[PDB]
Amino acid sequence: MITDSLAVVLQRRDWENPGVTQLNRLAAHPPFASWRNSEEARTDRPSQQLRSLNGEWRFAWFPAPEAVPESWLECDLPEADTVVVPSNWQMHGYDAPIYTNVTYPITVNPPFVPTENPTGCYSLTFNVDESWLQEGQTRIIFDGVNSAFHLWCNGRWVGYGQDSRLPSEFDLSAFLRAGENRLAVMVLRWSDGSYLEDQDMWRMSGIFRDVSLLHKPTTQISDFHVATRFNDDFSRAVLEAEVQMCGELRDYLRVTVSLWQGETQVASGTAPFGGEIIDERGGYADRVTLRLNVENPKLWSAEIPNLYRAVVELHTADGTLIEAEACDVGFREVRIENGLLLLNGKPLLIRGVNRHEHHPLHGQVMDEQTMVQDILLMKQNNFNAVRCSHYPNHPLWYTLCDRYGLYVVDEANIETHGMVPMNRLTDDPRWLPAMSERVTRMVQRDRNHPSVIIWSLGNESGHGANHDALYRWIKSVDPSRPVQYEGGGADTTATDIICPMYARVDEDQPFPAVPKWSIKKWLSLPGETRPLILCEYAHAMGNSLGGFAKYWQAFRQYPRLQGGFVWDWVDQSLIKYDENGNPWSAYGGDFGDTPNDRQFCMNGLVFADRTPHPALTEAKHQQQFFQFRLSGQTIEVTSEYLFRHSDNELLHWMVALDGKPLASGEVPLDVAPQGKQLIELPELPQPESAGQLWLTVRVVQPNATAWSEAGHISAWQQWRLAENLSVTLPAIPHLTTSEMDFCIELGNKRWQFNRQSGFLSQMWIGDKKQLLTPLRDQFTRAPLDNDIGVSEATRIDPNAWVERWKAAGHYQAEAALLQCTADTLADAVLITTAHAWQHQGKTLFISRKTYRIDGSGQMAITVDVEVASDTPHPARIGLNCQLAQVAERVNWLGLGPQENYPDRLTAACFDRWDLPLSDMYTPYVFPSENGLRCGTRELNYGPHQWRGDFQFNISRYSQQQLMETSHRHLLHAEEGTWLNIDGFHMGIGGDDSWSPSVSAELQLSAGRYHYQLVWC
Amino acid sequence: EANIETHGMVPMNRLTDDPRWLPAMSERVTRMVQRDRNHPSVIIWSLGNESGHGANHDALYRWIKSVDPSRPVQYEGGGADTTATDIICPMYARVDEDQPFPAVPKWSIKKWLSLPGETRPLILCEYAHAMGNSLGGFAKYWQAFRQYPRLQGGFVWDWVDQSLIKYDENGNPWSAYGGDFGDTPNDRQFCMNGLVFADRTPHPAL
Amino acid sequence: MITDSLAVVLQRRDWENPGVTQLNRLAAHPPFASWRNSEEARTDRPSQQLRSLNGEWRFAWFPAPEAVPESWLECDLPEADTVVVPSNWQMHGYDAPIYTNVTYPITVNPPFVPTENPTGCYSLTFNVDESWLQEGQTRIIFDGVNSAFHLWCNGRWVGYGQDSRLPSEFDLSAFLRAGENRLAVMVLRWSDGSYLEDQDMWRM
Ligand SMILES: OC(O)[C@H]1NC[C@H](O)[C@@H]1O
Ligand SMILES: OC(O)[C@H]1NC[C@H](O)[C@@H]1O
Ligand SMILES: [Mg+2]
Ligand SMILES: [Mg+2]
Ligand SMILES: [Mg+2]
Ligand SMILES: [Mg+2]
Ligand code: NA
Ligand code: NA
Ligand code: NA
Ligand code: NA
Repeated sequence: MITDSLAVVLQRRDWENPGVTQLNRLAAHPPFASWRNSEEARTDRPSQQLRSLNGEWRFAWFPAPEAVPESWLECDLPEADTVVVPSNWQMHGYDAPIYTNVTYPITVNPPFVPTENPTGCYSLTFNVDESWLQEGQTRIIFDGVNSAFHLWCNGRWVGYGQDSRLPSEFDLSAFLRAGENRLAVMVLRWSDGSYLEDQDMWRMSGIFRDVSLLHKPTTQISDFHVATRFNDDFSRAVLEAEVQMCGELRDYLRVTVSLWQGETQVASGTAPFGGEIIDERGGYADRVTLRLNVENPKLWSAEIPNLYRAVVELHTADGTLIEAEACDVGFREVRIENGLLLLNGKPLLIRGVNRHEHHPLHGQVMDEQTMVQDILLMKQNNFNAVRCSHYPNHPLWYTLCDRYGLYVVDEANIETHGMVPMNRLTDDPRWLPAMSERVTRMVQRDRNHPSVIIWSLGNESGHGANHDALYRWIKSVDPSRPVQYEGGGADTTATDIICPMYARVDEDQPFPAVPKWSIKKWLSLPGETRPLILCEYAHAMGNSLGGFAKYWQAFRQYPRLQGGFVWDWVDQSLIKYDENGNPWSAYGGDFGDTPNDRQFCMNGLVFADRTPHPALTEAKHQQQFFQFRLSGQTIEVTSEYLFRHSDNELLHWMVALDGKPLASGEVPLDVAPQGKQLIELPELPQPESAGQLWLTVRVVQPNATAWSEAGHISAWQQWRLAENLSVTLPAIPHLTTSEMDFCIELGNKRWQFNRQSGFLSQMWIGDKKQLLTPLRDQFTRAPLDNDIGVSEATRIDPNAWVERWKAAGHYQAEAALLQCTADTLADAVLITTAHAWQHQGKTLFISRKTYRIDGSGQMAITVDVEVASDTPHPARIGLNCQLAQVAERVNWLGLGPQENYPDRLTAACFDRWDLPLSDMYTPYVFPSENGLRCGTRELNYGPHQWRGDFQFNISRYSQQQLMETSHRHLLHAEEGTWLNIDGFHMGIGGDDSWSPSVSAELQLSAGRYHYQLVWC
Repeated sequence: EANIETHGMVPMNRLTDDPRWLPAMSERVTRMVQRDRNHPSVIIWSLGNESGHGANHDALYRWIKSVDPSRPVQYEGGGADTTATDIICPMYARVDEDQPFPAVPKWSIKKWLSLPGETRPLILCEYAHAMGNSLGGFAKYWQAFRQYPRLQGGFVWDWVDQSLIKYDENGNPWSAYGGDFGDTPNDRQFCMNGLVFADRTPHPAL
Repeated sequence: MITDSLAVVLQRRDWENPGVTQLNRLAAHPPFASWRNSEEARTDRPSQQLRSLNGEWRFAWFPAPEAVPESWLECDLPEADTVVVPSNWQMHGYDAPIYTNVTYPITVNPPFVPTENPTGCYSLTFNVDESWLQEGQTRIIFDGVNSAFHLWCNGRWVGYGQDSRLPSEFDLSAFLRAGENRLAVMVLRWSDGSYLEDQDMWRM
């Protein structure tokens, strides 16, 4: 009882030693439930031998493990609270969460951690029946503890564990007692395992996954491997099951393995224990391999996730069942052949996304309802694969990916991004034991899951010799799955797939040791033969995903470009509450954590409550499984489905004339995997009116599926048809000139131009003013996250667009009135102006305008702008003003319902759209320029109408307030409505968010620009 | 050669195919390479001896090839031609006669070179077992080594007898083997396989 | 001084655990002598910074590590003999050497070894100058110990090692003192490292 004490157990300091990653922990294995009935195992009913210890626990926080009193090992602390488990303790306010990207949250001095190490003392009092203690084995299973822990059971020390993302199991058979038992668990926030856990995410701690008790017989199944081999046409498979047993070998022991396709038993095999001769000493007495033949098996894929049920029975020769286990089996073959990743003989096209386990309320505690909501949203947006960035997930995630159909990259919990250099640990043999436990225990847990098709060695840890060793371990133990790893340049000997992060389509990025070549160039470098799948691309931080269509054009054209995984799925924001209890989304330094990396945790396609960002519909369009070509009257549909026929798809088509519908119809799709269907439209309506005819098609699923509602739209496309230019041609407004203003009147309408500023300063409809701010040129935007270009908060890039714009005085440029005149035409008043924008005597821009007010009360505005070639190209070229009116609806003829930019508008459609005014603002958590719609020919708001060919955004927030506000909950609506009408608007970039990423064709570099707008 | 031999296990790779023994095994390989990599006389690394073929062998082979590409790695276990070795290095493969065991056949050295796919050199890690009055047929190996270019020799078993000195009742020393110290069970005179006696006096086979 | 005791150090039983092959052992490296003169290094003369501790040591044999009394950590046992180091203790008649080819000399039950585990308690009293302690680092280097051992320096526990054929080195800078120092080394015949050491040879 001296050796069970805290002074003894703590003094060796196992959390500051990479050579001790566990003590008395059991071997890793696939998920067990220990069914004592074969029918409960087959139907996956809940075993009575697996007890969840989740629920109310006692919890006490301590600033260091030395501060834990010795009485906690025997009795509950009076100062302890009662908390729910699983949970992170930072979500209950005991200390703060820390957001840091690359820089470690502790002092870099491995293997040591600080003396101030926050310690969470968990305890649970609970009952075990005597029947669990009279026979068999009782183990406790912690599915995830962050980041290291010692365990006591009834005041006796049991063991120690360190990987936060894999289960730790301990035998409690010698420690339990009939009646009352008490577990005490001491969780440390930091350890030497923390040096391998430097992912770009919130750093939390605690018992954040499930805790369970499992009872097994003394003679028990200890492991089982399922594999499926095929012939060349996939018409016959062999399910090879390898079972291992612990306990005492008797000759009456048998293992039966049955395969079930639903209720039909499809194959079965029985055998005594005894593997085949392995070497000179013989073979495994405690193992048996059962080979089950399967004729014409239904194949598993993400398109059709066909699953079987394998039941493994350990029984006696007289048919007495000892123990049953089971798993869902998916028949599929993953293989790289001739430079191509093949699934069931067909080359994949990976429509993937990276997904952290994140909940804005529960932190890193994952529940089945959140996982199911994520999977449906992903599949509804045409994703077919997920990368577990950057750790083994909750075990239910793989079961859900098996059932719904998503390919999965399973990734070991190793990231050492903060080291200098990045491979300082991974090239060191003294850390090879630690790293090997994080790879080998992941493969042992997850190797039976069909949805897992690729292993990953971790993320952003350079390239060391330990990576090459662990790659060869996985290839030896599990040849059925390729291994990939990005570190050290993404094409090392530790990966089977070239898997770069943020390699661009056409532009090379020649860094010194780790160049990011263009994806197209990288395939043809001499010697290179591997497929290329980006492990991260299209960094979706805020208003992003510009240039996303360029990737998908390249993926379809190049056979060895097999897709990639978008960064990333969900924003990593946390909910805080204001003084009146209103929740608001928080990021980086919002919890007092310093240093931190601010809004860089929020890179998602969806908000933290799983509401979609506008970029997600661009991804759904570019990733869609039907492609269309129009010839004249004939549509050519091509399926990108590799395995399924289009048996739940109906093609709707419509023709409209400037929003006005003219004809439409439906045709059922009937296209094979990778085939084509020709669809002949009827003789189209030839309208007499002027305007552009548009053809829109949409593929609709009439029947619901497991992941989609009835009527789900899965793909669409729009084309221009014939165009009829208008050759139809359409009292006298009075010009009253004073010294300060030009005032024009026409009936109840009046326009006033200020002669000192040169801008339209006011309009009247009757006695009602319409403008609160004048109508003035605008050359700037409230900067996006891609404009700001910061991944680490300590590093500012002078080549970023916001630094160049600020240093060039774009945000402070003052206009000088060069000319302002007025004249009376035969039927109109013409106002001519010219302004020059200057910063310290440098003329940035010149703007020449003419305002032409006719007799019908229309104001035709013509704008010609000159941009200095040595200033950085402006973010926009347009006009802005604050209208006095606040209206409920915005109606307009242009591209798409959602926010779209010139770099990201392929998913939007030309049509007449009508939305509430709050729908015209995208509430990004870090505020910025948002809500733009491009390609617009007409805009209606209140009594006003604008016509031309422009991009607009309209909101209650000025660009100045957007730039000056760090959080969206601090925004307040201004007095009127801010309108930004842009002749031209820069792209938004998004190849990455820490360097300039707008392509040169999306920049405003033409030097001279022209646009025209008609108000009324 | 790393200090790894698990000959007594059943099967021989029960530990070396187990990931829970991969840390132990890795320390025995990596600390040998770190100590000895500057020595010019060391031209080949070995992963140990008579431990079957496990996944840990393939991992530690790839570690050595990454850290020190200047030396080939060999390993005999699991049939002497696995993916854990750069050299076909069998023990007691005969010149012309095959020995077809089940999982680990000892082909004839000449036949082993021409099996389909095989391209590696062949150097016997043990051959010509010199137990007592032995080394019959030694000239047959050396005729084969000179004739076949990919037969690049081998290592005789072995140099010195492993006998220990005991003393009689009058203090006369005598050479002892196996169960001469009360150790039981033991394997008798099988420790004495040398070309020389334990006092380094040569046997006639030398 | 409770945690330096035999009852504390032994009770975790590091020799029956393949996940603990060392504790507080330094990184492996090529052979060092730390010459403070470039000409002595080039001509391979013997460095004054490398001291051989070979010679006469005190030795006591025990049938198991539990049988070691607690007073051995602080003072020499009166029953101890004086033996030369390096040496195998079976060549001094303390127990017998074992010749076995393939069959392990212990019960095959990894990672466990028998409770009857023959233990060799070595100790050495020796002097260090103050100049070694005033600055720099002092390490002890065991070039080979069969098959596993715990180490104490002046009654404080220093570490643990397991590979019998490679050097184990430990930093002794916090443990040494000017004048008289005493190392105590407890060598175990069998451990979980013995499962990887089944060569056809005498087991000593
Ligand atoms: O590998 C990923 O975790 C990192 N790459 C960029 C992304 O923002 C994240 O920090
Ligand atoms: O590998 C060697 O150690 C073994 N092969 C045969 C020889 O007698 C010895 O037992
Ligand atoms: Mg540790
Ligand atoms: Mg990182
Ligand atoms: Mg050990
Ligand atoms: Mg042997
Ligand atoms: Na492709
Ligand atoms: Na990030
Ligand atoms: Na030759
Ligand atoms: Na022998």
